[PDB]
Amino acid sequence: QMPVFHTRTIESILEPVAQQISHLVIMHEEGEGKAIPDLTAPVSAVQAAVSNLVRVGKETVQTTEDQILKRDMPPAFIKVENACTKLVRAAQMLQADPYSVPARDYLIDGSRGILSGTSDLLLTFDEAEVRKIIRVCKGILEYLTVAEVVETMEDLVTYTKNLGPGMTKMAKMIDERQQELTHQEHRVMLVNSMNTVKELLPVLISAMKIFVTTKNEEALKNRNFTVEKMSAEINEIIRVLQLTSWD
Amino acid sequence: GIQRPSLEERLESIISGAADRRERIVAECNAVRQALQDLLSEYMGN
Repeated sequence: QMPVFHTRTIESILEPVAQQISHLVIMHEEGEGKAIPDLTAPVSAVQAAVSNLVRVGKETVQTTEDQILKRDMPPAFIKVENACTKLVRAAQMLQADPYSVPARDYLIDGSRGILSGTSDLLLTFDEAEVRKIIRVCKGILEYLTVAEVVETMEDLVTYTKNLGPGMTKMAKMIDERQQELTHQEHRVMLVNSMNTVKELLPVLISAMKIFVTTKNEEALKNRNFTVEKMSAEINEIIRVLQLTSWD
Repeated sequence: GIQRPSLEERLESIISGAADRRERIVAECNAVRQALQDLLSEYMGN
């Protein structure tokens, strides 16, 4: 069986398509002429729309630095364009013979190819979105690395001035991402792990407060332990962000 | 000797390293959805 679509945005786009194709198949197998209209113009409209999707897709990938996106996108372009040729040929066939068997196989296979290809294109953009979040996550992970070198209260001011904003940006990206997913278990995982990270923030600063004043042992271990616990949670977030049923 | 970055320098590098076009893609996917669904509807009726 076809898995549940990854996000709600993807779901809202492709679910009606998937549903109508299964209906077409059922109709094709259980159904029973001159009632078939000219599909030349309708197919032409699909071909036009697909062409526009390919162009916009290229212009969008043209202006990125994601070399992975540049690599994984072109196969999807090929899928949908090939599927169009099957629809064009089908319309031409049915125009000559309304009872054409290969024409009906083409209609189903071409429609399926449009879906699969558009799905690939959406999943590929989605993976690029996730990669942006992961970068932010990894940046904070590395920001926590430098918590060990803060030895003065002035340095603690500087350290806190940037950590706060970054924490807030990450929290916002994860919040926006979680309420887009169609899998509840993954949403709650992301929410909980992010909540744990946020509440460990004042704990870290407070520990760095007492460590700094002490330097100028107990606070030393407490700081490192917080960093450890925070880091483990962010890596877990990274793991869940990439969880999918589409591969 | 090595000119090691200060705290402020080391932080700014990390932040730099980490941290509309999506609306246009979704729009073109929906137009593709619409055209294909209209095609199947004309064929099936519906």
